[PDB]
Amino acid sequence: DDWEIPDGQITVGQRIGSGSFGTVYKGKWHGDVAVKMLNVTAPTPQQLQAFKNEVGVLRKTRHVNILLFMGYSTKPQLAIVTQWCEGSSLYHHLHASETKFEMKKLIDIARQTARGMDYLHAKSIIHRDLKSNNIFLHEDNTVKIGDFGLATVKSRWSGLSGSILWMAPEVIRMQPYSFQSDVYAFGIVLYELMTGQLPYSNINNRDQIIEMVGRGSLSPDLSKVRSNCPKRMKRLMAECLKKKRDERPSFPRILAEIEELAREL
Amino acid sequence: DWEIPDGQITVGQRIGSGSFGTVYKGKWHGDVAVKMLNVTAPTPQQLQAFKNEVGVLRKTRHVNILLFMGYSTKPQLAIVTQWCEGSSLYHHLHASETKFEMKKLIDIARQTARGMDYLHAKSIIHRDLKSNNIFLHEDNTVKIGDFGLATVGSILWMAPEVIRMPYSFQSDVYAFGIVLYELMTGQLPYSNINNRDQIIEMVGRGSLSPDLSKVRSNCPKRMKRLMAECLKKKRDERPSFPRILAEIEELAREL
Ligand SMILES: Cc1ccc(NC(=O)c2ccnc(C(F)(F)F)c2)cc1-c1cc(OCCO)nc(N2CCOCC2)c1
Ligand SMILES: Cc1ccc(NC(=O)c2ccnc(C(F)(F)F)c2)cc1-c1cc(OCCO)nc(N2CCOCC2)c1
Repeated sequence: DDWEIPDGQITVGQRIGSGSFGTVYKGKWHGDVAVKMLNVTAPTPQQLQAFKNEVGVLRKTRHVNILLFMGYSTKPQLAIVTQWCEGSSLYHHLHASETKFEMKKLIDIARQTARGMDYLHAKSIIHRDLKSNNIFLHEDNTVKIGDFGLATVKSRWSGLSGSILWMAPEVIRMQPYSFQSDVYAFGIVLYELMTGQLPYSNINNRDQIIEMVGRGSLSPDLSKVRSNCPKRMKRLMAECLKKKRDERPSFPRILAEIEELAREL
Repeated sequence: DWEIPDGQITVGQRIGSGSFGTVYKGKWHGDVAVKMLNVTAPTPQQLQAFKNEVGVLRKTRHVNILLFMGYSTKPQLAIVTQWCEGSSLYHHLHASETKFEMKKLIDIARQTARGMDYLHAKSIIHRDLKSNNIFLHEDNTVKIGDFGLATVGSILWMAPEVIRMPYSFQSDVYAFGIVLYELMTGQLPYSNINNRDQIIEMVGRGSLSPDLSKVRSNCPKRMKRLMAECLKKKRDERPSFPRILAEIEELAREL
């Protein structure tokens, strides 16, 4: 129950990515690990509470498709240790490296993602930021879901531009995060896999997306799916992207639908 | 708080049975491996052995240890872990005649050293480290666990003090040396000993030791040295897993 890692055991190695609130390094601790530490030693209360929360939901997860939480360190800096994964994100595969997956591989990635998301909702955990950049393809094969954003955490008076494409219309309106908003973002991930594209490719700017999607005048073009896309996947995709929250399926039914389709090959 | 309520796990195909428990393939947010007691009314030894098993598994979070996922208390005492595809290192090395590259053999030893170095840091003695409990998940990554089912077969990895009858971190290191022997020679130790009663007796008296010369010709010189150190007859002459892992990781980066 004590996943604290004493000072001096982790060798902080090469630096791999940083933003505001923390920097992530590759590390050595009984093998290869990924370490995320706060840049400072005197953390603000909001920074400290985000540390408690992140650990609090990570120590609640034990699943092959969730990034393996391994421990935390509080001295000299607040740090979080996870397993090290080789490869790149689904987003990098689909939209940067032009990686061509066979349809059998695309459905399998969707199935593993559905397993991890079905697990998170069973543990009463809303992901809040499910996008193809936070679906890691461990060794280009197994899915590891996490929150790889080094995003700036809320202050005492804050009330995204790389997550607008996966935001449900009610999240955009902000009048918000639920199991159904996670389901919507999953449908956009389904869209990426089945179409090979990001939604709203014919929309020049992001401000038009925010207002138009939030007002119901914009929806992803479902007609862009590849021809070898399974017919029952086109429907489940549209079911996840329904405008109203209480009409999109829950992940149990989502996973079962996809597990069936996989057995049909 | 890892309890899984009754009725959520779908028990599928049976994978193996013993005198007291059986393990099945299952469906619970994906594929899971479930091991259950055959009976419903468990004895104090069964209830407490169940607690101990869960108690040492819920302290493990490492890529090279079998991922503990949960347990259930109704109607049967069950323990749920991830499902791994493939077969054990023992099956690869001695039944399927799988030819691993020398680079891949050093990799398997390195991952195994990572899993054992992690277990010892958590103050956990394995007591049964053998090539049959080293699962090669998807023919690549190592998963160390206890895949043995008791039926009312681990002599080759027993230190002379364990055979004498005992278990410590150092005896776990010895079994690692025998696992190292398997990888570097492709054979089990004492291939030329007809019966096991002779192995138990001669190894316990120090008159029998693994033939280290049967190592493959391309075995790294420093792997020979580290193998013989892990198999040292005196307990306090065997290295600890921190120094073992560091040696293998250097060797692997040296290629
Ligand atoms: C280090 C770290 C600690 C905690 C967390 N926190 C979560 O994952 C999280 C937060 C909230 N909720 C959830 C939920 F899943 F439970 F919802 C999960 C992430 C990292 C981390 C960051 C990052 O940034 C670099 C991106 O390349 N790269 C990586 N690696 C790069 C590739 O090889 C290895 C992994 C690891
Ligand atoms: C089901 C189960 C529950 C608990 C446990 N508990 C430990 O492993 C354990 C306990 C204490 N300490 C450690 C340490 F490693 F951390 F020390 C590990 C094991 C199983 C289990 C049994 C087994 O029987 C083998 C059938 O061939 N096959 C598998 N599957 C083989 C095929 O694919 C997936 C895995 C899983």
